[PDB]
Amino acid sequence: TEAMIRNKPGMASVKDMPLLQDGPPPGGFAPVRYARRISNTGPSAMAMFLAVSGAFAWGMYQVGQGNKIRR
Amino acid sequence: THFGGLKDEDRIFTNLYGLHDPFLKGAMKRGDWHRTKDLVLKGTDWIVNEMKKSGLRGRGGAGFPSGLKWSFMPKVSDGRPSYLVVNADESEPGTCKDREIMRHDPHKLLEGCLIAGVGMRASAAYIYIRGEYVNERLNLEKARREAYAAGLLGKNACGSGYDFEVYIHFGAGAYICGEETALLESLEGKQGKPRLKPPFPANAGLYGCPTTVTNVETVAVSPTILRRGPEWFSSFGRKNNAGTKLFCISGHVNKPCTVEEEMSIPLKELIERHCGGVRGGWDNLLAIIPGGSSVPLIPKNICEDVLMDFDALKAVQSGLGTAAVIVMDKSTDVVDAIARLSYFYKHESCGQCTPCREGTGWLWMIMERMKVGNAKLEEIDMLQEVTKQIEGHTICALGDAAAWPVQGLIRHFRPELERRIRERAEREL
Ligand SMILES: Cc1cc2nc3c(=O)[nH]c(=O)nc-3n(C[C@H](O)[C@H](O)[C@H](O)COP(=O)(O)O)c2cc1C
Ligand code: SF4
Repeated sequence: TEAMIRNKPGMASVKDMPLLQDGPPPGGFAPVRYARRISNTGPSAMAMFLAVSGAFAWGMYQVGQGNKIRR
Repeated sequence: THFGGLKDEDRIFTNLYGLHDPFLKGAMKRGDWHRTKDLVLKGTDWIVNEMKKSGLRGRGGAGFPSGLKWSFMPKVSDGRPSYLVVNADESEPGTCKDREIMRHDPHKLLEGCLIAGVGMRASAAYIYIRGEYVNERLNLEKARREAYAAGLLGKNACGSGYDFEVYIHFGAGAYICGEETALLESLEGKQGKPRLKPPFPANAGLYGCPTTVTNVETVAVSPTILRRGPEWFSSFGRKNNAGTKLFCISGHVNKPCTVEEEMSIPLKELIERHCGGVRGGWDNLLAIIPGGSSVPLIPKNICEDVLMDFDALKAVQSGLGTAAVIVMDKSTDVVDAIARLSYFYKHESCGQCTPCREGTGWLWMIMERMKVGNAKLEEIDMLQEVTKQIEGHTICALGDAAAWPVQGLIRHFRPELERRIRERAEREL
């Protein structure tokens, strides 16, 4: 058998049997990423301290002015 | 030397074509039963010795050296009456050389029964006529009744002191029953199924009694071998192979005929001289099955200079069986012819052993596919391997006789098989 299970009309020979099974497409798949691409594009060490400290300087001035208005 | 030329005074089987009377008053004129009393009186050892010296080989497919075969029979009789079964039955495809001895000079066959019987210490001869040879065994029973009435056979061998009687058995249409170890059984009354060789017929054959199975042509040339010269007989053919085989040019020759002619004859010479010629000239030849049907093909490129003797045809990757040369010309479908041969071996295979019983139906199926082209280019190597699985393993040589036609067809005409397969492939799609 095995030439009556995989017919492929013609083929003249036991080789050239159909042989259609699963696999990667011709040319493989896309290059798959595996590294750790963690983007560190956030606020830096400064700009975070200077945003906080700018607030505990202007916002505290505003607390002061609000205390003046309340008084 | 250069063989082939056999003069009409050297042909052993005179009245082959039945032109003259076959029976007595017509056989004594041809030298039959001439002085067999002296021969029987010359003894058994002298007969065996002259048969061995004459180098007579088996006229049947086996090709065994006769005489040496007759020396296998026991000398001192231990109560088992040594028999002598004559293998009249042929049934080989192509072979009619037996059919021209059973009729048309059967008295040579009866005198050979007697001379081989005294030769191998026998006590009775069972001429196993092929079943279909009804007219032939009727002629032979007529000649047997004659040789009984003429005191030749029975209770005194031609007036001598030898008690020897010839009984005529006849099978019924079975090529397998013709085999040496199956003749004994098909004559013992059982089915025509061969027995294994470890008990040899010379040791325990017919009825368990010793016996030797001889083709009619070997037993029938025995008389004239002894009455003429064993040196004269061995003066024909090549060194080892010697004698005058009775050929049967079977098919696709413009004048098919069975004609006795010296062995070691060039196959081309035989064809061109006696049977006329390959239909449409020698250049029209396609293949030739030189022996019976139990022998591979000859593809016409090694058939020009091949000699019809056992040794050369064996050296050409073939065999000289009953020398029933089957000729096939460029007009035949050689694969269909070998497919019908394999069908024959499927039909006439007593089925006793598995390698032949099954693999021969298998060979027939694969051949009836490849003759259309329904196979695959690698099956031609399965077919070779299937045949080599059948060949050495079967009980008798019928396994051989069924693997050899297909093996020869492959070995020689593999281009034609592959061409049919590729043409089937291109016919699809
Ligand atoms: C495959 C096969 C085919 C045979 N064909 C024949 C045959 O056609 N004629 C015959 O007389 N014996 C035939 N025999 C029997 C023996 O092979 C052999 O021919 C016979 O027993 C003795 O013949 P011989 O004394 O001339 O060798 C055949 C045997 C086998 C195994
Ligand atoms: S199967 Fe073949 S070899 Fe075996 S006994 Fe039958 S014919 Fe002979």
